[PDB]
Amino acid sequence: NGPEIMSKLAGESESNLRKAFEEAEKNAPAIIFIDELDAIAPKREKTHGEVERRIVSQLLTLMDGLKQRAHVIVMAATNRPNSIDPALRRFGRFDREVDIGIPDATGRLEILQIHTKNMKLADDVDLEQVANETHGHVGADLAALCSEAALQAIRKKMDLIDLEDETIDAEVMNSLAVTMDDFRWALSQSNPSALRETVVEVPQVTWEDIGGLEDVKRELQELVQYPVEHPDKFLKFGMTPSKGVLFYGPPGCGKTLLAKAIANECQANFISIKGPELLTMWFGESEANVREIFDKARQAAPCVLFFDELDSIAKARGGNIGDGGGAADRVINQILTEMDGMSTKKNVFIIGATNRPDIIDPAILRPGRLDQLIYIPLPDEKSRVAILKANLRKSPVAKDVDLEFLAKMTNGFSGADLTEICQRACKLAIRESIESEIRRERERQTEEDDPVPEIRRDHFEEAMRFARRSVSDNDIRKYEMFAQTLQQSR
Amino acid sequence: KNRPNRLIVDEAINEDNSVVSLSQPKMDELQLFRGDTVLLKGKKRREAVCIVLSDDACSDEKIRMNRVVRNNLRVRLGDVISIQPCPDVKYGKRIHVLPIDDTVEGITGNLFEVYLKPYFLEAYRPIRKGDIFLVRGGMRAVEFKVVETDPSPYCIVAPDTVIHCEGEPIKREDEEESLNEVGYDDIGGCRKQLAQIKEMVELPLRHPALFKAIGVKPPRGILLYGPPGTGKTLIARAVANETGAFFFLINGPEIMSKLAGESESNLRKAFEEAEKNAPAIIFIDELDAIAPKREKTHGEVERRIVSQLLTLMDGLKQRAHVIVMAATNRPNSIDPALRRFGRFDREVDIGIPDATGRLEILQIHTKNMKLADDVDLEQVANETHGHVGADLAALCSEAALQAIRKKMDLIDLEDETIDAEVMNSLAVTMDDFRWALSQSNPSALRETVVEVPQVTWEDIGGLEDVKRELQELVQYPVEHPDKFLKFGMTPSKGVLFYGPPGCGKTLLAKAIANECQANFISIKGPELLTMWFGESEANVREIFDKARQAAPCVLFFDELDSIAKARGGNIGDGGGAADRVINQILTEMDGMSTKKNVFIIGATNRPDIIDPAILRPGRLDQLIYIPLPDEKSRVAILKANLRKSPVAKDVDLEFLAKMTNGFSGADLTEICQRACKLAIRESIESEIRRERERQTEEDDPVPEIRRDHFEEAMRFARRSVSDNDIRKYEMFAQTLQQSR
Ligand SMILES: Nc1ncnc2c1ncn2[C@@H]1O[C@H](COP(=O)(O)OP(=O)(O)O)[C@@H](O)[C@H]1O
Ligand SMILES: Nc1ncnc2c1ncn2[C@@H]1O[C@H](COP(=O)(O)OP(=O)(O)O)[C@@H](O)[C@H]1O
Ligand SMILES: Nc1ncnc2c1ncn2[C@@H]1O[C@H](COP(=O)(O)OP(=O)(O)O)[C@@H](O)[C@H]1O
Repeated sequence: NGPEIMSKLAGESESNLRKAFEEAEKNAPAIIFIDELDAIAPKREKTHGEVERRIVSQLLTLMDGLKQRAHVIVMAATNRPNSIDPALRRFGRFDREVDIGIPDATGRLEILQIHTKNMKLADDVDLEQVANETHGHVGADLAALCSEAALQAIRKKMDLIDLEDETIDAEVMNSLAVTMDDFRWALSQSNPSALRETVVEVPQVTWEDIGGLEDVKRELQELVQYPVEHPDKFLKFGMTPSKGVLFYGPPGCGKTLLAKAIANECQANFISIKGPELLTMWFGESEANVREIFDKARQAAPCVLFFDELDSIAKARGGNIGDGGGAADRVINQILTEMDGMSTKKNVFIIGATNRPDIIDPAILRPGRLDQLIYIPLPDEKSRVAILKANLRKSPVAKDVDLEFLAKMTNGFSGADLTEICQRACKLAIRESIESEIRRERERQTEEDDPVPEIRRDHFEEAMRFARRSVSDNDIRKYEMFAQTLQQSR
Repeated sequence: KNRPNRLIVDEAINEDNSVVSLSQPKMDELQLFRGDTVLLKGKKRREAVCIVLSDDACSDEKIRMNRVVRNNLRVRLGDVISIQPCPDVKYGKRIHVLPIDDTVEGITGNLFEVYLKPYFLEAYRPIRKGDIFLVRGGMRAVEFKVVETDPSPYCIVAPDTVIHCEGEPIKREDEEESLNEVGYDDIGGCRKQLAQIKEMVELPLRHPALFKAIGVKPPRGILLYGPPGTGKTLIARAVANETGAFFFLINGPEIMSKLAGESESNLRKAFEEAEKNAPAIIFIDELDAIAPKREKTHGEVERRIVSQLLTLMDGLKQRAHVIVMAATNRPNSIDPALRRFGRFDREVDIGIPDATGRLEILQIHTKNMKLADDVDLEQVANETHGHVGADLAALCSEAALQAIRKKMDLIDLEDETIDAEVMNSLAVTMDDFRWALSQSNPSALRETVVEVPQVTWEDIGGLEDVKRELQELVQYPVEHPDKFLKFGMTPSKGVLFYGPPGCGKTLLAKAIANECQANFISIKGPELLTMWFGESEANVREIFDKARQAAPCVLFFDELDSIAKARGGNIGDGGGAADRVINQILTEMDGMSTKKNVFIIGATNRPDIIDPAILRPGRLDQLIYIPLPDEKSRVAILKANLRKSPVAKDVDLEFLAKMTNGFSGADLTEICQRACKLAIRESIESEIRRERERQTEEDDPVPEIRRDHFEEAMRFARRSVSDNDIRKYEMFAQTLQQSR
């Protein structure tokens, strides 16, 4: 381990580093595990002392004295790959790199089952709730969560009931169940999640959730799945695959939803890069770390990179006019340079998105880059009904709700606004239920409990008064004006 | 004989060293009345005699007793005792008490007539042989042990029984501790922080054997941080003394002042010594001096010291009987290799006390000062905004030293040195505190304040629909989230108050933070402009981190459009939407824990120039328009602002409301304050006239603001808001669901 080597004197740290390798080579086959590698061998300029460089060189020459032996394997642990001396990450020394990374809902459920394996939980505790409510926790936090939950479940009772008794009884200790509220307490407070990192996983929205756009389904399925399934046809006909799409359209019609769905069906990871992230990299003026993202993509292949709000840099730089009025910027140039010079077949599929398709610089849709432009249209009646029922599919709804009349009534509304209508109708329903809870709580003396958990037509027909058209007519018109600049009428 | 006589000790609210407080169900169950002498048997065949009184905030197994009787019974807080009622003697014969040599040093004169004389007057208190009690006075606390009790073993106060006690200081027995040490009672403020530390170290330190019968890892790294001078070492000493664990103290400079090998040896010796005497606490204070940031280690020996501390902290996962607490100043000032799981995983923020906490600290330090009656500690506690515990300690010491330097030293002319009874006859004045608090005490605070505010719903005038909307948006979810789960709706975690300047946005947010009984972190407009101008927008994340260290909170990002309004407003710097700090606010808001009860509230005076990416769903999006107040609300505004000032009957608030229209509440408060200014000026003219009497009881300066002041200062009323302001506000309203 790193600190233990750096806590000794110079010659003695050299001797321990030598002794470890020779001892482990004596007892072949062996594994040597050096953890906290970035403490023992940091970056070159970060070695302010002299003894540090001698320790790094000693580790280097021992690692190069191991090409003779085939019975020793050396595994090391770091925090990020660009945090150690680049002389170590070369062929013959440290050539395989494995990224452990963050678990997901299934993985978090796995870890919680590991740590509560002998805890004697009650029946009401639902680990799925916890696993869905621990977004941003890694294994050590879940271990701390389980230990803290047990300690809460031993501090509030059955210690201050041990009054007649002096110490813990075995059978008493076994009779310790935990509640869902105990987990709600431990998970609510005192556990700061240790994650501000980008998440890479298989998403959970599927094709049944997006409403409509079935031609776009049979196009995305083609563009993503057709090549990677069976590339023999592409070889017989000699066509390179397209490694990009550019969704352009009005704001809030399901671009993110569509990309997450096509990442779901393909059963590949999904690295999302928001708009604020691009603005952060432009404002701090450190556009270098963009390459890191792509590197991360190649460490988690296959992926669907989703460069959402790709025009945000342009729209923040005066939009049409401002700063001379050129085309390219820092981060978009770096995206071009990283996209062009990447491995032509890894199943890494870059997907853009934009709300203003004209202000994006024309050098991005030249062939060999993301070029297969797809216009996401404003949803219509047969798709509006699907949108509405898919969003209501998680909420109770009665029979008198006329989704046909709802569709016919609302036109030129984006799906985001319809979801706003649904959620605000549910908000009014929630408010009505809390008024019913206060009335039936304020009983005459203070089993007719049912708060009517069914959202009646009144809520929808009242919250429909708060429906607002987020999209004008000239929006659709300039979108058609961009459409005619494509193969439709030109 | 087990059931009625077992309860657990806890903290006290009363200050008398003889009263024990029990809840009402137990005292009617136990068949006990007020005043009854009762007896407590504890550990190690020890006894305690006590008068009992009634209290409210307890359960049916909790007993509240002060530290003196708690140490008299040889038990500690959180343990169990046995409680039996006895019959009363209702007299005494000849008691005898002795002083302790450890407490009495440099006391001249006799201790009897000055201390024991006023103590047993009209307060019937029972005592037992062999106890230890404490008396406060003359800026000291003196211990007294009862040696001989003539009529019974336990005898109540009885003024016929004089005290014959003229003896030498008796040697304090070496197994028992003094009561001038530190305990939970000797820490003012920090109720929540003591709650967290007391629940964190109850089981490993009180019940060590329990953690040999289960595989469960208790937390072993605790990191205390807060401003310097907030008494962090004091908390550790307290917790050590109250759990009875061994306390070792390492400090930063002392380790860095030795040679290399010897600093390594002391750091090793401390851990092995404290591990020998389990259960123990190791307290390393000034952690940021012994283990700073990586790039800030210019030497080589520093890195060896940090690595030695690291490998000792990782050699402690085997042992469960050692806890390591450290103290720093801010969490991002130490090596990030320490703030990881297994080494320093729990972090506690002490922080600044508030008015109640400052009152607590001032009561702690003036506990034996013999103040006069006119001094009002509430005035001081309201007038010490920006002081932490060390400054209040310096304030009390400086006030006492002022109250001993201007008189009764230069009256000691015939006398040579200080007399005991003379020293006891030292009262302090409110003016003395005004002097000490006015000058020579630079407050050591430029930090953001986090606390529960003090304005309430009765102060804002009008806007009752906005009350029943904010109550919904803030309180509805956190009260009972079951309904939201049945209907599957995510809570809204934001509001955006938009409206004219000075109609009570800050007041409204502070009120909704008050009723919810949550902290309130305010982020002004100048702060955003500072972070944009210095171009260090990174530390915005720190603010949010602070929010999650003080949860629940109400972040109030006041003047959210100030960055835009300083960047040319409508036109300037190309003319985009987003800026640095607002982007950083989006990135920190989106990627935060979706349920912590951290509620972000914006505010703005120009709702159109704010960039449209902030009110997209999943962020602050529930826009609320704060309207210009009307008649029924103007009267409420006016009476609420006048509610702290004397006002007569002839003031026509109805005519005042009808007369002033299109005026924002800020301007009406300006009218009120300027009317009071004219009233003050008139009163000073009356004071000069009646001071310039004919020879130089008709004193009354007429402390009643007549109608003349209001009707004259009403000539200086100015409309801060035009008509086109209200019109473009309605133009923003029609861009919402009203008419679109
Ligand atoms: N076809 C659709 N099916 C289901 N939900 C949709 C659909 N279109 C939009 N939504 C709603 O819109 C939101 C996604 O908006 P999105 O398209 O990501 O915005 P943007 O275009 O700014 O990226 C989701 O909350 C979702 O509820
Ligand atoms: N909450 C508090 N209650 C009582 N005293 C306090 C409190 N906060 C600070 N003080 C006082 O301020 C001082 C804090 O300084 P510090 O350096 O922590 O003390 P120490 O001398 O123990 O290292 C102590 O003298 C303590 O009496
Ligand atoms: N409804 C109200 N009730 C009581 N006081 C108010 C009210 N509205 C405004 N005030 C006065 O206005 C001031 C607060 O102004 P504020 O709304 O914070 O300004 P801004 O809108 O620039 O943030 C306070 O001094 C308060 O006296």
